[PDB]
Amino acid sequence: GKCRGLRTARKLRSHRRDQKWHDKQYKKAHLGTALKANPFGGASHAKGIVLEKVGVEAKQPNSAIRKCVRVQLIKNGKKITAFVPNDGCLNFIEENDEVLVAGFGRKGHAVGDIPGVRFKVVKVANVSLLALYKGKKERPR
Amino acid sequence: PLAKDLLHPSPEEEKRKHKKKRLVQSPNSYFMDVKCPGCYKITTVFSHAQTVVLCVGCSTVLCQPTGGKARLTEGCSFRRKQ
Amino acid sequence: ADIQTERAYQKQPTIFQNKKRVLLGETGKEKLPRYYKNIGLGFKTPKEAIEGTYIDKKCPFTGNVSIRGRILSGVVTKMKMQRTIVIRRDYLHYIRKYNRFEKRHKNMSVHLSPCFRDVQIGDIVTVGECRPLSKTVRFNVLKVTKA
Amino acid sequence: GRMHAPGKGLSQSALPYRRSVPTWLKLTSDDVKEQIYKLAKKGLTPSQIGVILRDSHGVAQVRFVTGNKILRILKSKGLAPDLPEDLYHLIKKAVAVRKHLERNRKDKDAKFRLILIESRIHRLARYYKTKRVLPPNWKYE
Amino acid sequence: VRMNVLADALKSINNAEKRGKRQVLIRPCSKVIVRFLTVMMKHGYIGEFEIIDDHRAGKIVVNLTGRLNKCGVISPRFDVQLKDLEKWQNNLLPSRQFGFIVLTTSAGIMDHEEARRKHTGGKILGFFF
RNA sequence: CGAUGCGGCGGCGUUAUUCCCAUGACCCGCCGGGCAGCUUCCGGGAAACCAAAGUCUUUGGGUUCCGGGGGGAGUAUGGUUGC
RNA sequence: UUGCUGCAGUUAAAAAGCUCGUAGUUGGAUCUCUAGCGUUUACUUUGAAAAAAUUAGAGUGUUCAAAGCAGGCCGCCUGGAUACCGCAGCUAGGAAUAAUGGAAUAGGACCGCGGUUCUAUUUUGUUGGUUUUCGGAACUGAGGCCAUGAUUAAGAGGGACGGCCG
Repeated sequence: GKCRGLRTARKLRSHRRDQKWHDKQYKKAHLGTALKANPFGGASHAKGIVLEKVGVEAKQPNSAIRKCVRVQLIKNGKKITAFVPNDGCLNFIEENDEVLVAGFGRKGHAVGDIPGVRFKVVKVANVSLLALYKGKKERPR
Repeated sequence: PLAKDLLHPSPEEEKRKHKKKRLVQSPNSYFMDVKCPGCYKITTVFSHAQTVVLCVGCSTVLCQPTGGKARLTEGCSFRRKQ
Repeated sequence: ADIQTERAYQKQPTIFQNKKRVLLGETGKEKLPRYYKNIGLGFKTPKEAIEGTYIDKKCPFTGNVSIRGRILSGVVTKMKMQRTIVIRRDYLHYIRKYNRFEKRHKNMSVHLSPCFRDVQIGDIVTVGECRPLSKTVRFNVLKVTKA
Repeated sequence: GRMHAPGKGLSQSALPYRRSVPTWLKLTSDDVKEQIYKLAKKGLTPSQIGVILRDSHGVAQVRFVTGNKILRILKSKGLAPDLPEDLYHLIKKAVAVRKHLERNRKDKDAKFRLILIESRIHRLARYYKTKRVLPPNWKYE
Repeated sequence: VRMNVLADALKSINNAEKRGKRQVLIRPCSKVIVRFLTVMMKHGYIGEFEIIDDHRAGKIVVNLTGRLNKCGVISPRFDVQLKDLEKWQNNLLPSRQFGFIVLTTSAGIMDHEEARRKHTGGKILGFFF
């Protein structure tokens, strides 16, 4: 039962205000705990240096070696694993290059197949991977 | 069902139905006069009474306190008033 | 003295109390001329003010306090200071989201002139705005109405 | 329902419509007043006085015949008790239970029922203090 | 215990009408209920009713015509202005063709159309259609 | 709708206290408050079912505690109670 | 899927093991004006106050439009409107609804009546001394009148008593 009385504005507001914390989205958002834990720290894209290339196996129902890159970020200097998008894009990357990585799409969660990766590489050595894939540019030498 | 005159219920149904749940409230109790066998003086008593009452005329018990209506002593004749 | 509690001498600044009187008036009686003014907004000055012997520079009738601005009311909650009382003001704040109210109170310190004698807790008092008198006192008691 | 019980008992007095004095009543308003006074001197309660007057003397309702209630008649003269009937009775029941409890340390039921009586004293005292029939310094011991 | 006697009265009438009873008994009876029933009768939803008067607090017996769809109370008594009345008659009433909100105003207890006509706000009691 | 437990109310007839009443034990109804049960297209519900879990988009009787996908977890830390 | 409008809590996540209890919220009928008032609010309707820009919106062929505040007629006739502006504070009507109280050991209302103290600053053509009334207060010793003053007793609740019951 909800109190409906004309002088229950404080009771309703107090209840609604404190009961919003049991909402997953509101608590993750408003409490400054997601931000510090987030490797980017509330930034759409982030830049890093490549450690090494790595082959991550897919989930149980369908088997394949997903090509990925271990990258250390520039701002906070912590290690993450980024998934290179299109076919043969791993060839264009080399170890110890400067790489711009973006969120995958699902708001900092995993993908259908590739487990334990949040991020995907968008630029390599200040050149877009789409341009290197479509051959509109060439890796600067 | 569906047609009863809530306004004018039949008097036998009125009396059967609980004293508090009647259309207009009236008590089931009444005031009655007692004629003691060994006395001439008349006394008035409540139908459901709670105290053993005494007739100071001959100094004799009249009615006994009970769970409901007060039981009158043998010989003493009770008659309804109005 | 009766009126004389402090280290310094107490006296109404407008009143002069050292006139040359001849013996026929001196030995006859002794009485200082009591100064009082009428505050404007239809408030009768209480008899105890025009008759009394109390000395108070913060009394609106018999002091240097001009009443101007807002006239409010309040209920007396604490009479535990020297010539000043804590009064409470209750009101309903309207929340438009829910379209309901919430009750709120404000406790303000008001100056109570020593004319208003035998005034008890719980009764309602009409107070007038004046210049600041202490850190927290900005209001002065104008009239009392008994509960 | 009840104050301190789960029962929803519907058992009270059902006073008739006719406020009119019965034709057969011989006693006059003053005669009833004299009777009430004579009864009150013997050290009785308005409850007991009303019961005795209803049973014995055949006065259906004192307030109908006189135009004033028992406590009101005794108050108007000054033969009213210091404590009201109901509070007096709750206090004598409370001290009776306390007198029982002083010997029996194991009787948890008595303790629980005492707490329930104390609550009724305090809730009734607050009302009588609100109507200013008791002094505002009145406490229970 | 019983609070907002109007709520019980309107709920009783509503249940009686849904069940298809030709009369309904309401207890206790107050001015607010009598005026509310008067407004409902004036627009031809209930028809004649009798106030059975005992000394304590009256009872009503209401003749029911098979016209009333719904008769609801609004608790608490919200403060309704002329500008906000469109919103209320948009929310509660089923159509703009028929149905009425009963406001208690300084003029008296009356329907929303008369409230617009006489140009005065008040407190919302209930609705019927 | 028929039972049942406590109290009250009215009424043929069986029985015990020898008999008359008057109390018990039965019997047939009624009234109020409880433990429940059977039936029903009142009406709800995802249904199982529920005379309440009904009177809910025809949505407002009053009020308290309380849930917000599944794990992590009634875990970690802090406070407080206890030998 | 944060539910005031508008959600859930038998089994899907969910009613505290149970009762008492202060704060909090909610609370049964009933009562048709003499320059000061009337018992005070909340509520509702009106009035003045409230920066432009913005937003809504009147007028105007920026070549159309977003815009702009311009422009139009053969020296002239124009425009640069209007509305909204929570709450609270001011102002005047309404009195249904919801709080509050007006007289209960009658120092209660309304009427004329006895005295104590003080004072108004007219008055005996003006001027100095006594005594006054009128104008205006608190205190009282009585009196007449009020149709003199308490609504009902909740299928609300406390308490009393009666015979049981477990």
